[PDB]
Amino acid sequence: LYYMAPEHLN
Amino acid sequence: SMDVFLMIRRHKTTIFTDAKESSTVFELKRIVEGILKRPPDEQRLYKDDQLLDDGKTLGEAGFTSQTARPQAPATVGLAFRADDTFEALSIEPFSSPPELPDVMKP
Amino acid sequence: GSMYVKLISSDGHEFIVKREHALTSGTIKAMLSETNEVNFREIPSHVLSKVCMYFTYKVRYTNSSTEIPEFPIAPEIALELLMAANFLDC
Amino acid sequence: RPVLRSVNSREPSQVIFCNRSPRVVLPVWLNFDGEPQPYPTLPPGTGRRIHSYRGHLWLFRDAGTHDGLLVNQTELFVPSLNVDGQPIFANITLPVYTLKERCLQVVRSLVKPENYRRLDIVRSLYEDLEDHPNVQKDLERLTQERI
Repeated sequence: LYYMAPEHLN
Repeated sequence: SMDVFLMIRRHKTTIFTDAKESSTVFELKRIVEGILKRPPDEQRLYKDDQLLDDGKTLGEAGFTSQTARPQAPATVGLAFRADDTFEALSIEPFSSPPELPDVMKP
Repeated sequence: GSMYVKLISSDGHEFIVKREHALTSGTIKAMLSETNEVNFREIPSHVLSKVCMYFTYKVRYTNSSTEIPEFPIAPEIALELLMAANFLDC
Repeated sequence: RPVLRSVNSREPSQVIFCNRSPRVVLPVWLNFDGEPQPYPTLPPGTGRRIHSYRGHLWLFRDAGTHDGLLVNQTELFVPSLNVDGQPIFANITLPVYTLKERCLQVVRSLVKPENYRRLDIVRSLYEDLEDHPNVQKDLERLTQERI
């Protein structure tokens, strides 16, 4: 398991 | 951009229609003619109290995409000839809504 | 089956709208099967005019790639317009 | 495991949420278990860059009322491959609501729920008013449609 959720890192 | 949305109103009659900004008052009278069976030489069309010239475009007369929208169409007054003589422009107002309920006062 | 149809309000105002537009109401569409006028004894002119504006709005903006504007409803007419929309099924 | 859920692609997709509505927009991401997760809201006529991923699912709602909105003219948005490195647009708009649904929105905005039943309407419309639009019910409807 390695979950990457969307970021507002932008 | 091009289309203008109208209400053509006389007495207790209201016609909902569209036309192009580039089309003329006379062309609009032709549209009325097809619906109300009165020729253009027996109609006068108004913006407010101003009698519109047959050769003018609708955009020239103040109807534009911005001002004459589907959900808020612009009013064009209509008066008919009566054999010899044109009747005064008279548009009967719509009914009045009831007083707003207290539960709806913000 | 004419290009336009006449909807009459309870207070006697006549609204002439494109047939196609009027068919946005399932209720009006049923009533027209084949006649040309349709009488609405429960809907006053200040409501039925707005319903016709909605028909224009719906036909213009359904299936458009453009930005759609909000359909404006004044506080004073909301309740009656809601009842009408419910009766008209649109 | 729930049908409507993002897949863990690990494949980045640059997206721009563009709010082309008069509403404050709530972007809602369906996580890997199908659970809706809210992202910060977008004021009307503003846009925002997002780092999302291929095969993730999004839907969008009025932040204040949860009225449904459209994104690229549909209910759901799935970021695709960034072709030629160019970001993908999520254009959020009003649907053409039914006249009924629109009247319900306006009445809801003016009347506090405790008072809905003090309005002079028939029984069926009270129910209608009380049945607020709801992300969870929308997902169940979409799942049923997709079977």
